Amino acid sequence: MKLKPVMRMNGNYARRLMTREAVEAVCELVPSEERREALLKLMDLYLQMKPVWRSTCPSRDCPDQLCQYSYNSQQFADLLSSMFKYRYDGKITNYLHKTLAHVPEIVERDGSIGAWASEGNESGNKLFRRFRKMNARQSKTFELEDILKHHWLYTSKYLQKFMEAHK
Amino acid sequence: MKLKPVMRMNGNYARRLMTREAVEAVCELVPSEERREALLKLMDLYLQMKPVWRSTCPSRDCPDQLCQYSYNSQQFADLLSSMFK
Amino acid sequence: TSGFTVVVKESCDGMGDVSEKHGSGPAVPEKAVRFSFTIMSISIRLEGEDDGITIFQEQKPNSELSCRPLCLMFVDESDHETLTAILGPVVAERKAMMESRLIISVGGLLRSFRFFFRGTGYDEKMVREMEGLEASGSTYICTLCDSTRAEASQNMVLHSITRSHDENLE
Amino acid sequence: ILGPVVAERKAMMESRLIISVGGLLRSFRFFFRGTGYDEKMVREMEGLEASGSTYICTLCDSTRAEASQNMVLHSITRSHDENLE
DNA sequence: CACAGTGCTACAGACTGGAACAAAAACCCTGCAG
DNA sequence: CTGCAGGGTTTTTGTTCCAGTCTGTAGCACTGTGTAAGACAGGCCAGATC
DNA sequence: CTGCAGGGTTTTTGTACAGCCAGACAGTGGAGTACTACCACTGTGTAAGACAGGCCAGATC
DNA sequence: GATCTGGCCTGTCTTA
DNA sequence: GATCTGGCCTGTCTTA
Ligand SMILES: [Zn+2]
Ligand SMILES: [Zn+2]
Repeated sequence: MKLKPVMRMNGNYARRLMTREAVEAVCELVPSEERREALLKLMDLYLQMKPVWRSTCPSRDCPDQLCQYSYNSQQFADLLSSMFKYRYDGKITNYLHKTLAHVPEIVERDGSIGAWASEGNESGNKLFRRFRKMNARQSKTFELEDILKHHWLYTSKYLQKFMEAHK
Repeated sequence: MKLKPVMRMNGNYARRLMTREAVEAVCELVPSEERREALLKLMDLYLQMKPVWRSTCPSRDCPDQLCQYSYNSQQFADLLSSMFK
Repeated sequence: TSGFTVVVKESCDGMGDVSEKHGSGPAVPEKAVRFSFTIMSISIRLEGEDDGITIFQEQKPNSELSCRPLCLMFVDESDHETLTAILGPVVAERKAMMESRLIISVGGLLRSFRFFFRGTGYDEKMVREMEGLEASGSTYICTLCDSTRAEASQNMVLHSITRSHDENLE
Repeated sequence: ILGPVVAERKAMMESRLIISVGGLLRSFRFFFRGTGYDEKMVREMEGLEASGSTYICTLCDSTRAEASQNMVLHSITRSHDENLE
């Protein structure tokens, strides 16, 4: 899988880790056969329910996973409280609960999710670092002023239109 | 002196640290009026010997500091081993 | 031209390890908070009849190409006092704005917009801390539901979203 | 990884380079001075014990105590060949 | 099923030439017409 | 004189293919921005009662 | 074959007429141009070892 | 003697 | 019982 350890885990190492063939390199580690089958099956369940909340608009792009999501989550939770209970007896991570409970509801309500993700914010932070070096003034007083301005200019459509150069 | 506290001493904060002004700003702190004289005169000695090595070619740009270096360092060392020993 | 509906996604997230500048003043913490928004869609309704009608929808919302910075601060996420002190006015214009419809001169003509604000971009710890919850590992896990830790242990897949602003206030 | 580079330098010092420049081939001699190291690394490459060691000076043989007694009078000894010996 | 890239690669696309075909443009023409 | 039919005309406009030569893009495996606290449970020593 | 010397060759290199367009010169009053200091203020130096004194552990007698 | 409650440590968890 | 040595733990220094 060509992966290297992380302190805090970025979502990129999460995308390499979540894949089935990633669960393959670990399936080889666990001596027990039925365990080896169990977590594998778990991961395929997860690949089936992930695009629902990851994809921008599942109502079109991935309909069948969406309609089967409730049943699929049921199956998932069953498998957890079945073979893994020792680690889920009295404790569940906030997100595993949130993703196994309220997803179908909010996708029904907003119409879609993941288009609303923090990603469109967050990413922007990268800019805030470079715009604090390249385009900064630089002194404490004016710095936020010209970062903010230059950022605004970066974001505008009017310019990007020009930078497409019409094919 | 408009200098934030530091993690690690970087050379820039190291240039704004040793100047007579910075020392006269930390002169207000130490109550003993003899010590003010001491560390202040110490810093001036240092400002006198700093351009010797730090300048590109002291033979031209700072000759008089250069010719006085040994003696200057002498007053410096005598001041340390005496007062700051 | 008067029946528009504008849906704006706003997001606010913090950032650590930003080194302070020697500068003049005043003293400020290292961490910086970036408050932004993005226009997800703009649609239409009138004459009446049909629904609401999409016109423009951001094709790649996740792109950093469209995120509009608004409030830029040096604030630690942990101190609430200052965070609410600076973000107070901003929220005030929002909840004052939801009521009133905008009038712009565009395409030559005077037209009117309704704004629908959805803050969806906040991380869980921030949602919790602006909503007054106990973060982040407290017995009550769901921001959207009333389930405790152990209660969400036995039962999992069946839950009903309750938690909403007015309810939290009351 | 820095072994080959050193072998380059040392083998290079005796030879003179011939470069065709301005239309005419010409012979250059190279004099290498590594001056830009931090001491920790100076101490490494030359085998000196580091960096808080009783023997402080890279260029001199004085201990901490003897450099405390007489500060301003010293003679540079340490160089490559003697260090090998 | 985040997204703007990350350089150098890959060879996709952009070019000629005569040899000759065809279609179309916009004139002149003659034809058959009140 | 007109009207349009259907030919004459030159002159656009492009046509098929084989050597290559330039140019822009996809293929590469792969990267950046998410970064600090508290909550809950259990044990057990301290320390005050009394 | 070399050396130089009358002239060949073709080709340079410019001067010769005479008419004529272009843009520079010079003015202006100042326009708004373009390039200038100046102002605080920054980024890159980033982890080990040596050495002294304690003193308790524990082997040795 | 021996509760109580808190206090700190520890202990894993859970978020960023 | 009490050395010596080495120990860790502290504990400061110097460069980085
Ligand atoms: Zn819930
Ligand atoms: Zn020395």
